Parts: sequence; C-alpha cells; structure tokens
Amino acid sequence: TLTYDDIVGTGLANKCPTLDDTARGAYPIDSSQTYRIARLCLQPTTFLVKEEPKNKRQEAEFVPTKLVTRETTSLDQIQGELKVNSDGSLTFVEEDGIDFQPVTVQMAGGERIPLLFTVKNLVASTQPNVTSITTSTDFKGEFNVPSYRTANFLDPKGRGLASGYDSAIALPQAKEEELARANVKRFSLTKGQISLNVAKVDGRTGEIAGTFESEQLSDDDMGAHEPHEVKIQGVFYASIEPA
Amino acid sequence: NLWERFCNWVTSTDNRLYVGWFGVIMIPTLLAATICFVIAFIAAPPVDIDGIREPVSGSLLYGNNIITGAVVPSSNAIGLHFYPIWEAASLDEWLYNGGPYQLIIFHFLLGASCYMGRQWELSYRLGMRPWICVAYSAPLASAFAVFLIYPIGQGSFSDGMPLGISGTFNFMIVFQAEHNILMHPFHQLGVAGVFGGALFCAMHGSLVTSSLIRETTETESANYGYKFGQEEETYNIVAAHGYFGRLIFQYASFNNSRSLHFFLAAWPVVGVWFTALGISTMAFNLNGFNFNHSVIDAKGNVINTWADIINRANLGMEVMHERNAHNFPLDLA
Amino acid sequence: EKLAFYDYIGNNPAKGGLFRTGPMNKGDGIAQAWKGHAVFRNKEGEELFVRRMPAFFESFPVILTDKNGVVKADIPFRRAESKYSFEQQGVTVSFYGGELNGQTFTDPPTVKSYARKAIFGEIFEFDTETLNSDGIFRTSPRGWFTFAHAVFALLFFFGHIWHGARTLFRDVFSGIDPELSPEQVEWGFYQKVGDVTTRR
Amino acid sequence: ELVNVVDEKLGTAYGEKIDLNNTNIAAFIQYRGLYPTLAKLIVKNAPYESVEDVLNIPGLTERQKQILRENLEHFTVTEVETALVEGGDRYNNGLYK
Amino acid sequence: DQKLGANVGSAQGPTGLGKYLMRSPTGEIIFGGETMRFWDFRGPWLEPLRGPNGLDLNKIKNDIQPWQERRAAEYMTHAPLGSLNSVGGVATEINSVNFVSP
Amino acid sequence: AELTPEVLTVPLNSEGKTITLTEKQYLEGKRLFQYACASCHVGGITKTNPSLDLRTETLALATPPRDNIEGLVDYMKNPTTYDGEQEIAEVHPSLRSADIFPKMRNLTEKDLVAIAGHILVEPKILGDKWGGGKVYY
Amino acid sequence: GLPWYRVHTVLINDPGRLIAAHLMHTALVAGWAGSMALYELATFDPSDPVLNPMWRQGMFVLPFMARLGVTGSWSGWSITGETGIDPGFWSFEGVALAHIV
Amino acid sequence: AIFRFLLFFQGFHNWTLNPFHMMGVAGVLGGALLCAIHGATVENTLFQDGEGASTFRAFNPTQAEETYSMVTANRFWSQIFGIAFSNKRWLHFFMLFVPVTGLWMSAIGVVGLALNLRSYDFISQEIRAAEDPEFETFYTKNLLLNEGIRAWMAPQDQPHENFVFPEEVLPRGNAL
Ligand code: CLA
Ligand code: CLA
Ligand code: CLA
Ligand code: CLA
Ligand SMILES: CC(C)=CCC/C(C)=C/CC/C(C)=C/CC/C(C)=C\CC/C(C)=C\CC/C(C)=C/CC/C(C)=C/CC/C(C)=C/CC/C(C)=C/CC1=CC(=O)C(C)=C(C)C1=O
Ligand SMILES: CCCCCCCCCCCCCCCC(=O)OC[C@H](CO[C@@H]1O[C@H](CS(=O)(=O)O)[C@@H](O)[C@H](O)[C@H]1O)OC(=O)CCCCCCCCCCCCCCC
Ligand SMILES: CCCCCCCCCCCCCCCC(=O)OC[C@H](COP(=O)(O)OC[C@@H](O)CO)OC(=O)CCCCCCCCCCCCCCC
Ligand SMILES: CC1=C(/C=C/C(C)=C/C=C/C(C)=C/C=C/C=C(C)/C=C/C=C(C)/C=C/C2=C(C)CCCC2(C)C)C(C)(C)CCC1
Ligand code: OEX
Ligand SMILES: [Cl-]
Ligand SMILES: [Cl-]
Repeated sequence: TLTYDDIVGTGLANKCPTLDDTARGAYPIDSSQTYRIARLCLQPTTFLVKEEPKNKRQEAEFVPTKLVTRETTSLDQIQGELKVNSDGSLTFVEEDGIDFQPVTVQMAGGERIPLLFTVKNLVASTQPNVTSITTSTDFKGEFNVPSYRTANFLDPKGRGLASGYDSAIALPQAKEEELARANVKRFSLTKGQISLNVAKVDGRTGEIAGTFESEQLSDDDMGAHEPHEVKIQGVFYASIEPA
Repeated sequence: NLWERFCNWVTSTDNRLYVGWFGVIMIPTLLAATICFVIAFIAAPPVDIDGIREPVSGSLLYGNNIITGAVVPSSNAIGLHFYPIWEAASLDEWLYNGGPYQLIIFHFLLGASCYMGRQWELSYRLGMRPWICVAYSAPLASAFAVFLIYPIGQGSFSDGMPLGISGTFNFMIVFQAEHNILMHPFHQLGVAGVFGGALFCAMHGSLVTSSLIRETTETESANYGYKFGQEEETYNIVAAHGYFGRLIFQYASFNNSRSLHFFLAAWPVVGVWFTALGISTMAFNLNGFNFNHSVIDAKGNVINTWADIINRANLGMEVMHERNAHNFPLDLA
Repeated sequence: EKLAFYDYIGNNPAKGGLFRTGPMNKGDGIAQAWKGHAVFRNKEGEELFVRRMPAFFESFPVILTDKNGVVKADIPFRRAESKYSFEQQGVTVSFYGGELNGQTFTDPPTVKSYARKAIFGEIFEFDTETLNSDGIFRTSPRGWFTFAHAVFALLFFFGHIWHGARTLFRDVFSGIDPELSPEQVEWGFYQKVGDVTTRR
Repeated sequence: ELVNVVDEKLGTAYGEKIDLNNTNIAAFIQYRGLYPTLAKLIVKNAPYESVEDVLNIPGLTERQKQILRENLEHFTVTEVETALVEGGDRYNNGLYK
Repeated sequence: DQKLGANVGSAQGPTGLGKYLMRSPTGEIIFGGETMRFWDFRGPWLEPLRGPNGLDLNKIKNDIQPWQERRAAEYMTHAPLGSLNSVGGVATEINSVNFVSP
Repeated sequence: AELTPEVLTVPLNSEGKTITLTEKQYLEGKRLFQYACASCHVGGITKTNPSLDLRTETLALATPPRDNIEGLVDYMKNPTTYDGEQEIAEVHPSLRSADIFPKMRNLTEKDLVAIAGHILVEPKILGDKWGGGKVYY
Repeated sequence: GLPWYRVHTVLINDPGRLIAAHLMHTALVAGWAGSMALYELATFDPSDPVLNPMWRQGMFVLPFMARLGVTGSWSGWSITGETGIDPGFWSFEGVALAHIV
Repeated sequence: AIFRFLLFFQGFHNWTLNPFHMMGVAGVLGGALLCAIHGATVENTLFQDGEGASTFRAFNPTQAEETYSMVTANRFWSQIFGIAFSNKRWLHFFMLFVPVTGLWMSAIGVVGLALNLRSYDFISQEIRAAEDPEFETFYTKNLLLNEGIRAWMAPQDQPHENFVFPEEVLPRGNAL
C-alpha cells in the first residue's frame, strides 16, 4: 500500500504490478459466471524494429533500439469483458483504459521510429478446453492500430487531414505531382497481433501475470513514408474479477 | 605554502586575463557552456520542444544554416524539472528531450554572474571605483529574464528563449502574442533606453570627434593625434559644449564631463533594467495594456483603434503558435 | 496571349525576393501557352469570381465571390464546420480560349488546383524543367533596377553630405585650432557667434 | 489515388446534414431538444445501418422518440470515416469558439 | 467530455498523446496537453482523484463531485493572467473582465 | 447611432409580448453581467463549454426557449441543460444555488431582468461579435 | 602614412593623374557594358517574344539597347519576333564590340 | 500605429530575417552597449580631484588634464575582456560609427522592402519542408506565425481591399 508520494519521481508508476514468486495456482472459471478484467497492465521492456534490407530477399530480422521517450510506455487501467465461449476458450474483449502510448525508439545510426504502442479494441482468445487459468494459458489476439497522428495534426508547413492547407503554399508555382505524397495526408488503421503468456497465477485474488509479445507497424507520418514493423516484448498483469 | 602561492596566482593582476575567485568559477562554467553550445549548434539531433513528439531540428548538420540554426529548449514534458545527463537513461534520450539547452543555460547563467563578480574583483584589485559590474547587471538581468525567470513563471524551460537567431525571433513573436509586450510600459522604457543609448552614443562620439585638437597633418589619420597615457585632454570640451549649447540651448548641454558620462552610463542601463523587469513581470503574466474594445460609440458599437489592429495581429500569432500543442480553449501557460 | 500574360501576378515586379536570384523564368518556369480563361460556377450555375492575390501576400486563401461581392465558395482551412467548400457548393471550372478551350472540370481536387492558380490571375502552362525552376516568384529587371538605383541614391546622399562637409570645413579637417579662444565659444562675449569684431 | 477523405466526406451528405455515424456531437446543438442527452445516446450507439435505426436506441422514451422523429429529415447515414471518429473526435474535435 | 460520453482514458490528441490523460516522464498518470508541464501541482480539489500511480481512471469516471467541478471551473476562469490596466485573461481578450490575480 | 428605445425593445415572453428597457436598466444589466457572469460569459461565449453560447438563436433553440426576458430570468432561477432534461444548479449559478455561488445572493428580480435585458440587447448592438469568439474581435 | 580610405586623395592636386583615373574608370564601365551585353547575348533566347520576352529572362542591358533603337542581331533574329532582319553593323553584337574597343 | 507597423513588417515582409535589419539591430544594441560601457568606464576610472564623496564637483571645464585614467581603463578591459581601447579618438569615432552604420544598413533594407524585395524565405529549407513532412525548424514555425498575422490582420488593417475572410479559411492551430 504505497501512497502517491512514495511513488512520484521514482519510476514505479510505469511498472506493472508483480505477483509473488510462490504463486502458481489455478483460477477456476465457471461456464455460467461472467468475468471481467478489472485491471490489465502491459509494461514493455524491449522494442525491436524490423530492418529494411536493400535486396528483395534477405534475412529481415529485428534489431534492438533505444527508447528516447523515457518511462511513458506502459498501458494500464485496461478493463474488459472476459467471457467463456462454448468451446471452453476464454475471450477477452477490452472496453476502455489507457490502451495506447506514443513511443519513439532510436535505431542505430540515429534514426527515430515513432509508434503507437496500443492494444486498442483488443480481442484475445485462448485455446479450447480452459476450465481453469493456469501457467499454460495463452491469449492470442488482435487489436487495431490507428494513425499515430490524428486528423487535426498539422505538419510543419501547415498541411493536414481535417485541418490545414492542401498544397505547399511556399512554392506557389511548383509542380504538384511530385508533392502529392506530402500534400495529401492519409489516415491509416492497421492490425496488430499480441500473445499474452500466463506465467504466474493467484487463484485466491484472481490475479495473473506473465509475458507478452506483440507485433504492429510504426508511424507512417500520415502516409508520407512507409512504416516499420515493430515487435514489443514485456510483462503483463491482469486482475480477473467475477462479474 | 602551496595554498598561498595559488591564492597569489589567482588574484594576480599580472596575468594577461585576470582570473580571481569569480573567475575560478567563471572559466569552467563558461568553457562548458561554450563547448556544449558549439557541439549542439553543429551536430545535435532534433529536439521535441513542445513535448508532443514533434522534434524540431536546430543544428547545422540536420538541415539548418546560421540564421535558422538553434539549440532547441528542453521538452515541455520536462517542465522545470532538473534534467542533467545522468538523469537520462542514455545520451540519445538526453539529446531527444533537449538536455543540452539546460546544460548550456545553467552554465552560462552561472558564468555570467561570475563575470559580473569578476568585473568587481578586478576593479577592486586595480584601485578603481567598483560600479562597472552594476552597468553589466542590466544585460545580465536580461539574460536571466529570458533564460530563467520566464521559464519559471511559465512553468517550463521549453518557453525559454532558444539559442539561435530564428529561435529568438520565434520567442519575440510568441511573446507579443501572449503578453502584448509592445504595449507594456517597461518594454517602452527599454526601447527608450536602447534608442537613447544609440542616440547618445552617436552624439557623444560625434561631439568629441568634432572638437578634436589639431595635432596631425591632413595626410595622416587624426587618431595619431592622441598618444596612449597622455595627460592632456585630446579634445576641447568647451568648444563641444559651445556647439551643443547653440544647437539646442545653453542649459540642455553638459559642461561637466563627469555628469555627461554618468548620464551616458545611466540612461541605457536603467532602460534595460526596466525592460528586463518587464520580461520577468510578464513571466508572471502581468501583461501589457489591453485597450481592446475600449472606444465605444453612443449606441454601443465598437470603434476600432490601432490597439484593435495590434490585437488582430496578436490573434493571428496566438492561433498559429505551437499549432498542435493545445487541446483546450484557453492558453493558460 | 501577350495581353493575358500581362494579367498574371508572376510578372508583377513586386513579387520577388532579395536573394531569389536569376531570371523570372527561374522562378516559375518558361511560359509555354495560355490555358485560357477559367470561369467558376457553383451547382446552381451562378458565376463565381476568384479573389486575386495582392502583391503584399506571400500566400493567399482561395475565396470565390459572386458579382455582388458575397462569398459563395472557398477552400477551407478547418473542415469540421466548413460550409463553403468546393465539394459542398458543387464548384466546377470551365476554360475559354487557350489550350483548355471548351473543357470543363468537375473533380473537386482539379477545380481546387485551378482556383489556386486563378488567384494569380491568368493561368499558364510552364516549363519548369529547362531551368530547374523552384516555383517561387522572382522580380523583373524593373524591380532590380529600381532597387539598385534607390539604394545607390541613398548612399550618394551620404556621399554628398560627407564631401560638402569636407569642402566647407577644409581648414578644420585635421582638428580645431589648439589655441581656440574660450571666449569665442562662450555666451556673452561676442554679439555675433564666431565674429571677433562684434565683441562687447 | 491519394485523396483527402475529409473533403470527400464534405462532398457527400455529411457536408449538408448531421451524419449519425461521423459528425461531432456539438452539431446536435443546432436542432431543438437533441443536446446533450439524445446526442449522447446517438453518438454512443453509432454506427447505424440507416437513419431510422436511431429510433431503436435502447432506453428511449416516447418523448425522445417523437423528438427524433421530428429531426429524422435532418439526419443522414454514411460509412464510418476513420479519421472523423478516431481519437474521440466525435466528442471533442478540437474546435471551440 | 466525460459527461458527453467520451472515454477520457483512450482519447487521443492531435499528436498521438492522450487528449485528457497521459504519462509523466516517470510514469505517473497526468493531465494531457500543455498542462503536462504542471503535473507536480497538488491541490485539495485534485487529490481525491489521485491514486498510487497518479490520476486514477475509475475515480475520474465515478468519484468527481459537483464541488470539484465548480472549483475547477472557477479556477480555470480566474487564472493569474491579466493586463496592467487589469483586464482579465490573455493579451488578446476583450475589455469586460476586471481581474488581475493577487 | 444611438441607444434608441427600438434597440432596447426585447421579447418579454414566448407569446410575443415585448418590453422596453431604460438606458439606466441596460447599463445596470451590463454592470451586473460583468459582476456575476462575464468571467465565463465574456462576449457572449461560454469559456467552460464553448459549444453553447448566449446568441439569440442559440437561446431560441433551447428547451424551454431562452430568447425572452422571462425565459432568461427562469434560467437564472433554475438553470437546466440545453434540452431541459436535467437541472444544473449545482454547477451553474442561480438563486436556488446562491449558497454555493455567493455572487447570486443579493440579486433581486430587477437585477435578473436587467441582466436578461443586457443579454438580449447585446447581439442587437454588436452583431456577430456577441457569441462570436476571437474571430470577431 | 595615408589610411586606406584616403589613398585616392593623392589625385586631388594632380590633374593629369586624375584624368588618368577617370579614364580608367570609364574604361572599366565601358568594358562592363560590352561584356554584360555579350553575356546576355550568350544567354538570351529570342524564339518566343510573346511568352518569353527579355524581361522574363533577366536581361538587364538588352532593354536599354532596344530602347534607343538596337533591335537586331548578327545571328539573324530580332527582339520583335522577325527573323532574317539585316540589322547592319549596329546589332547587339556590334554595340558590345564598340564598347569593348 | 508604429507598433502596428512593426507587426505588419513581421507578418508580410519577415523583416526580422532580413540581414540589413540584423545589421541595424547590431548597430543600435552595440551603440547602447558602447554608451553604457563608456559612461561606466569613465565614471569608475576617475581621478580623485577633490575631497567630496560626490565626484561631479571635481571637474572644471577649463582644466587641461584628463578627468579619468585611460591607462587604468585600458588595463581593466584588457584583463576582463581581452581587448581594450587604447586610443581615445578612435574610441569616440567608433561610438559615432556603430549606430550610424546600423541605421544606414536598416534604411537600405527598408528600400528593398519598398519594392517587396524581402528576405522572406530560404529556398533550400522550403524545398526540404515541402518534400519532407517531418522537417521542422524555428524558421518554418515563424513562417506559420506570419501566415496567421497576414490572414487575421488583413481585413481590418487593409479595409480598402474589402477582404471578407470566412471563419473556415482562417489558419488556426488545434483548440485555442
Ligand atoms: C545596377 C546594377 C545591376 C542590376 C540592377 C542588375 C540586374 C540583374 N542582373 Mg546583373 N550585374 C551587374 C549589375 C546589375 N545587374 C554587375 C555590375 C555585374 C557584374 C558582376 C552583373 C552580373 C550579372 C550576372 C552574371 C547575372 C546578372 C543577372 C541579373 C538579373 C538577376 C538579378 C539577381 O539575381 O540579383 C541578385 C542580387 C542580389 C542577391 C543582391 C546582392 C546584395 C549584396 C550582396 C548586398 C551587399 C551587402 C554589403 C556587404 C553590406 C556591407 C555593410 C558594411 C558597409 C558595413 C537582373 C536583371 C543574372 C541574370 O538573370 O542574367 C541573365 C545573371 O546571371 N548580373
Ligand atoms: C563620384 C563618386 C565619388 C568620388 C569620386 C569619391 C571620391 C573620394 N571619396 Mg567618397 N563617397 C562617395 C562617392 C564618391 N567619393 C559616396 C557615394 C560615399 C558614401 C558611401 C562616399 C563616402 C566617402 C567617405 C566616408 C570618405 C570618402 C573619401 C573619398 C576620397 C578618397 C577615396 C579613397 O581613397 O577610397 C579608397 C577606397 C578603397 C581603397 C576601398 C573602398 C571599397 C568599397 C568600400 C567597397 C567596394 C566598392 C566597389 C568597388 C564600387 C563599385 C561601384 C559602385 C559605385 C557602384 C576621394 C576624394 C574619403 C576622404 O574624404 O578622404 C579624405 C573618406 O573618408 N568618400
Ligand atoms: C559614342 C559614345 C557612346 C554611345 C553612342 C553609347 C551608346 C549606348 N550605350 Mg554607352 N558608354 C559610353 C559611350 C557610348 N555609349 C562610355 C564612354 C561608357 C563608359 C562610361 C558607356 C557605358 C555604358 C553602360 C554602362 C551602358 C551603356 C549603354 C548604352 C546603350 C544605351 C544607352 C542609354 O540608355 O543611355 C542612357 C543615357 C542617359 C540616361 C544619359 C543621362 C545624362 C544625364 C541626365 C546628364 C546630366 C548632367 C548634364 C550635364 C546636365 C546638364 C544638361 C544640359 C543639357 C542642361 C547605347 C547603345 C547601356 C547598354 O545597353 O549596355 C549594353 C549600359 O548599360 N553605355
Ligand atoms: C532587439 C530588438 C530590436 C532593435 C534594437 C531594433 C532596431 C531597429 N529597428 Mg526594429 N524590429 C524588431 C526588433 C528590433 N529592432 C522586431 C522584432 C520587429 C518586427 C519585425 C522590428 C520591426 C521594425 C520596423 C518595421 C522598422 C524597424 C526599424 C528599426 C531601426 C530604428 C531606427 C530608429 O531609431 O528609427 C527611429 C526614427 C528615426 C531615427 C527617424 C528620425 C526621427 C527624428 C530625429 C525624431 C525627431 C523628434 C522631434 C524632436 C519631435 C519629438 C516630438 C515628441 C513629442 C515625440 C533600428 C535599427 C526601422 C528601420 O529599419 O528604419 C530604417 C523600421 O522601419 N524595426
Ligand atoms: C557555427 C556556429 C557555432 C555558429 C555560432 C552561432 C551563431 C548564431 C553565431 C553567428 C553570429 C552572427 C551571425 C552575427 C551577426 C552579427 C551581425 C548582425 C553583423 C554585424 C553587423 C554589422 C557588420 C554592422 C552593424 C553596425 C556595426 C558597425 C556594429 C558593430 C557593433 C560592435 C562590434 C559594437 C562593439 C561591441 C563591444 C563589445 C565593444 C567593446 C568595446 C570595449 C572593449 C570597450 C572598453 C573600453 C571602454 C572605455 O570606455 C574605455 C575608456 C576603454 C579604455 C575601454 O577599453
Ligand atoms: C572538449 C573537451 C576538451 C577541452 C580542452 C580544454 C583544455 C584547456 C587546456 C588549457 C591549457 C592552457 C592554455 C591557456 C594558456 C593562456 O591562456 O595563456 C595566457 C596566460 C598563460 O598563463 C599565465 O602566463 C604564465 C605561464 S607561461 O610562462 O606563459 O607559460 C604564468 O607566469 C602566469 O602565472 C599565468 O597566469 O593565462 C592567463 O592569462 C591566466 C589564465 C586565463 C585563461 C582562462 C581561459 C579562457 C576562459 C574563457 C571562457 C569563455 C571562452 C569562450 C570562447 C570565446
Ligand atoms: C572571459 C575571457 C574574455 C575573452 C573572450 C573573447 C573576447 C574577444 C573579443 C573580440 C576580439 C577580436 C577583436 C578584433 C579587433 C581588435 O583587436 O580590436 C582592438 C581594438 C583596440 O583599439 P585601439 O584603441 O588600440 O585602436 C587604435 C586605433 O588607431 C585603431 O586603428 O579595440 C577596439 O577597436 C574595440 C572595439 C571593437 C569591438 C570588437 C568586439 C567584437 C565582439 C566579437 C564579435 C563576434 C561576432 C561573431 C562571433 C562568432
Ligand atoms: C560583386 C557585385 C557588385 C559589383 C560588381 C562590379 C563593380 C563589377 C565590375 C565589373 C567590371 C568593371 C567589368 C569590366 C570588364 C571589362 C572588360 C571585359 C574589358 C575588356 C577589354 C578588352 C578586351 C580590350 C581590348 C583591347 C585593347 C586593350 C586595346 C585595343 C582594342 C582591344 C579591344 C583589342 C555590386 C556591388 C554591383 C552588387 C553585388 C555584386
Ligand atoms: O510552450 Mn512555448 O507558448 Ca507559453 O503559452 Mn501555452 O505554452 Mn506554449 O502555448 Mn502559448
Ligand atoms: Cl511557434
Ligand atoms: Cl492544452
């Protein structure tokens, strides 16, 4: 029971809550009782960016990056419905929460990759025949990644999607075919995949914890350039209440 | 004793540049600020000044020239938080959030305060009267107002003046938008100070040059008529006084050289004191005069003045500045 | 085509820059042909007139009024509460004379691009590849001549002042007289300033 | 190919009436009895297949249904534009007075 | 906006940061926008909504009292901003409010 | 232009009856508006809710209509939302919430009539400036 | 000695060397006129006087020659759009040559 | 009205970016600096020529000797600043020279602006910013501020043009 004054400035506010080391129980799930995730936290620990090789066919492996936006990365306070399917699979549908964080990571060579680390509108199911949540339960699911900048964002030349100029006003007589990629902003909604691997269970309090790995795309600068594929690895915590 | 020899060397007036104890603080801080400024101005990566993940590139290698280049102020997410290098997880994070700006401005402000103290110290070691440092307190107060006091009042070092030419112009324009500094009497006193300083500088220079005593021939420069360390005055003070007293009237002219030079010191120094205080008092949001919709006709229609035209220009600046940083109707800071 | 080419703001000598060097063509391309007159109409067939850009404005909004001066269409900056957009008003452009004679365009990006050109007056086809034109207006030799000669006239006013001063004050050019009388520059001794014969 | 979707939406019926699936909630101020309660229900229960499906919002009363029937001609339905409805722009699109 | 039905925790501003709620550089849940610079502010009308990790979404959704809304509106409209001739508000405001904060 | 009685003639009720304010009444209404309302209603806009304002068209489309003297006085006694579905006296100043809004304590019926008259007369004087925001400054 | 900004003051009491300095300045100005005309002739495109006139091409000294009557070139073109014009000696090239000589 | 003139030159001419105005600013601020520094230097290197603790009475206009120590002032500024004046005549000519030259340079720039020959923009930066929507400098932000000044100021500052800018064409940032 730490107060806010015990936490502020230290960096513990960005950490997901941990489960005790001597806790590997099973949380039973009745097929009639409805469940909720009262608190889902996702603390990322590693951002990997897929490199872009010059040749068409190569390894195309993920490389490590440096976080430059400090401890602003965790998703927390996420709530959702945990329903039991007829196959025995448990499906989590999120409703609300702090489910996105803008994150900039720096690749080697100084290049910065902005991304919207999110689980917005996550639907994540388990394999069938899960009557108790154990340390072998996995949640595979998909989420929506909206645009990094929303429609009101203005670029440095005042161009944007829902507001701003539609042309380069500082070149009043330049040809507009070459600048059509920068003049016409586009809103992108891509899809991301996440796997939540349960590692620790508290059958009494209903808390589970473990690791997650998610794949999504980075920011495209409203369609100016191609995005990079980003894999996010970290730990997670979820409080399961009977609704 | 090694300490006695070190004290003798530090306070020695025979050094080519005087050090003193104020210089013992001043030299490392100003060297650090200068080296970090040169490196940041050439090669710093872009800085997210407004804290909205919109990095602003200010260095020469990232697409700037001398005019547009700047050391960008630290992030708005940092605010007034102290952000040294060791507070950042890496140098990339420190550079992204504008740490070089905080390093440079803190070292510079300390070094410039010690420069003022050093001016006093050397004047004391030479048997001089001590108040040159008082005159230097006016630009130093100005530097403190734009680099420290305005960030403190506004709550973020992002609102400090950028270390660049175009960044300075951005600071001026946004300041007029938010505070109407042109209508502030302290800035008007500052303009009177600098315009009068330039006027009285040109006036004193032309009056002394006009009354130079003939010591040279027509081929050589008149400056060779003065020898360094000579005892006699190189110009006729009475002739300059007679000219300037006939130019306006006798009692608008100084016949006393000491009173004249005190006036030359006092006018721009007091004016710049007032304009630095204007920047600080507007840092606590006590803005310039607001005469918007002051003139009203008999029915109640607004009769515009020049203040309303200034208000239109200020509104244009206000709605365009930091175009993505505001989520709410009032720009409260 | 010559008369229409005069009615185009890229030939205005008050549209260039101090360090925008070179010919006017290097500004906006070499003019090839007149596209013809652009006539804008809303979806009710009323003629709309594009407000032309004054020479003061580096950039200018696109605003279309009718013959009575009432704003009928525009290209909005903020589009959330737009009422006069080209899409909402059904603005089309037709061309008369020139290359595009008899051609009508209804696609709102095309009509908007032609209206952005129409704020500059008459619309022309340009070759921007021969000189590697940047699309930024430059001034004519009229502007450069006027600038050079006004600057030179100001500097020559200073030269006139300096040389008139050196002419009329040749005797004191190296300095004033060392034995200048302190009763020649004080008030009261003479009656006429600098005249010894009028000493009281 | 590269088109601004907001201007294209202004070309549709979104630029003339209140789109139930896309329009910011403050536009419901311009008709009597919609803001803030009915407007909150409408924006909450979007998307809608057609305009008249706004009468099938759960928890509506007879008075609110009559109010919606009087403003049925002022409503349109278009496909949900992502840029208009993402980021919570249907409740706060960054436009004030 | 929460009374209008918005989800203030998942609302995304123009730059991708949270419109209402974001994270401080040390992880605390704070108010979004330019007032991210003022996240160290502590006041008696704001502390009931603060949990261990900063501002709490559940207490934001359910535990905001009318006196807190009154206090927030009153303090928003009496910000210490005004002119030398005591015109309240930003420098671009018109002449109707006679207020400079003490 | 002058402050004629035609300028100071405003609707009294929703039926169509009108009242004519005196210039002293209008000036007292302006003073009391600046005293009690202008901190959030300067220029006819609403600072804490900019989507609503004090324009006559906006007040006319309110439920019940607020574009007359009686509707505005009733709002000052019992404020509601724009559709008239919930009472907002706990967050909006009123006579019934004068204990939590102390500036409404000494407001008489004549003061409320004068404030309402100022609200109704100001658009007729200022045009689009009233409720227009900073665009019309 | 003389400061730099006074070097030419050695000509004040020497009329012959003052005439020599004036002659040198006149030679420099005439050579500028000739070489500027030659550079403009090298860069001028006379094909389209309607939409690419001399004032669109940064021509500075060509309009002055055109103003006083020099309109043709030895290459056969004229500024007024004619071709094969026979301008005699006093073409743009002839004026430039006269100034160089 | 003069303040309006200043803001007009910023919004329409980008007069701060003009190098001739920059030379004018350098001349004016350097003149103010020279005025303050020369006055303070003279007042703090005075010779003691009286017993009064207020030293203004220790000067007589007909006296022949200098009232302050040029040698002491020279050594002070040589050790504080590195360089110092050693010639009084050159010092006072420099005091003439700096603000006069600054004002003349600014007048040349104003002639250029009379013909709209502005130092408005850097073409390389604008080409880069047009092709790259992530490139931002303080100069591009200043250009956006100038666009705001022009659009919001022109209808009332230039009433003969009869500018009717509707609310939707006015360039605005988010909120505010
Ligand atoms: C009256 C003088 C004058 C005028 C009006 C012109 C006009 C023109 N010339 Mg030209 N020219 C001239 C003299 C002149 N010329 C001279 C003397 C030469 C020989 C060097 C040339 C050589 C020349 C060439 C080679 C070319 C031109 C071109 C052009 C055209 C483009 C203009 C341009 O880019 O300017 C740009 C102007 C500037 C950038 C202004 C310079 C500003 C200076 C640097 C300010 C100095 C400040 C100073 C240092 C401050 C000191 C302070 C101190 C005192 C304290 C234009 C029609 C071009 C063209 O289109 O031709 C086809 C071209 O290619 N000219
Ligand atoms: C017809 C024009 C003309 C003529 C014949 C003179 C002649 C003279 N001037 Mg003078 N002057 C003129 C115009 C003229 N001036 C103008 C317009 C100004 C205002 C800017 C001045 C300001 C001026 C001052 C302030 C002084 C003189 C002085 C002198 C004398 C010595 C000059 C010398 O040695 O310079 C030598 C110059 C140099 C070695 C280098 C100068 C290089 C310049 C600064 C930059 C490059 C200029 C460029 C090549 C010119 C291009 C052509 C241009 C005209 C378009 C000499 C009698 C001096 C004097 O009176 O001595 C007693 C003196 O102090 N002049
Ligand atoms: C035989 C002599 C001669 C002739 C026929 C020409 C002919 C020409 N020259 Mg040229 N030139 C000459 C000698 C000559 N030059 C010399 C000696 C020089 C070196 C100084 C030059 C330098 C020169 C330049 C730099 C330029 C020309 C140019 C030109 C062409 C246009 C002329 C023009 O617009 O003048 C305009 C002439 C005037 C406006 C005359 C002004 C006279 C003033 C007002 C007199 C004021 C003082 C007066 C004494 C007051 C009292 C008057 C009294 C009657 C009351 C033209 C082909 C231009 C050209 O196109 O180049 C290719 C050009 O730019 N010339
Ligand atoms: C650090 C800030 C700074 C500084 C020091 C300057 C400095 C200067 N600016 Mg400037 N400026 C700045 C920022 C700054 N600017 C910014 C941010 C902008 C916005 C873009 C501008 C916009 C701007 C404009 C628009 C202009 C200047 C001008 C000037 C010059 C004014 C010269 C002068 O004294 O004219 C004052 C006027 C005179 C000296 C004329 C003579 C006046 C006579 C002698 C007065 C006689 C008085 C008489 C006794 C009667 C008195 C009556 C009494 C009741 C009043 C000077 C170089 C001007 C310029 O360049 O001029 C060439 C100009 O037009 N500036
Ligand atoms: C690549 C990187 C890292 C770049 C760095 C970044 C950066 C932005 C740098 C660029 C800076 C840059 C672009 C500067 C532009 C400057 C500019 C605008 C141009 C100059 C303008 C100019 C040419 C003309 C203006 C008019 C003019 C002549 C101005 C000159 C001003 C000037 C030098 C004034 C003097 C200033 C000064 C400090 C004087 C001190 C004098 C002094 C030592 C007095 C001491 C003294 C006083 C006495 O009283 C007595 C008795 C004695 C004895 C005595 O000693
Ligand atoms: C990027 C990271 C790496 C950075 C590298 C930095 C390393 C610094 C190494 C310094 C080595 C010595 C070099 C200096 C020698 C010297 O100056 O000779 C001059 C004399 C030499 O020593 C004097 O002269 C004599 C010594 S000698 O006999 O002449 O050898 C001696 O008798 C006398 O006592 C003594 O005072 O030095 C002095 O006058 C006293 C010391 C004053 C030096 C202060 C340095 C300037 C600080 C300014 C700060 C702002 C600068 C911003 C730029 C505009
Ligand atoms: C804390 C340590 C202090 C050292 C810091 C560095 C100080 C350097 C000061 C400038 C030295 C160079 C002076 C050359 C010239 C030189 O040696 O001058 C020396 C000169 C000495 O004057 P005299 O009276 O001896 O001159 C005799 C006459 O007959 C001249 O002919 O002093 C001046 O003229 C002073 C006014 C010039 C003002 C110069 C200062 C300008 C500031 C620097 C501007 C920088 C802009 C760009 C930056 C990137
Ligand atoms: C930088 C500049 C400037 C200036 C410029 C100048 C000043 C120039 C000059 C130029 C010049 C000044 C040129 C000249 C040239 C010349 C020539 C090119 C000549 C030649 C000659 C010849 C070749 C001859 C030959 C002969 C003889 C010797 C004898 C016999 C005959 C014969 C013909 C064979 C200004 C400021 C404007 C502006 C900015 C830029
Ligand atoms: O950061 Mn720089 O400028 Ca002082 O106001 Mn709020 O924050 Mn932003 O807006 Mn306006
Ligand atoms: Cl800005
Ligand atoms: Cl904000």
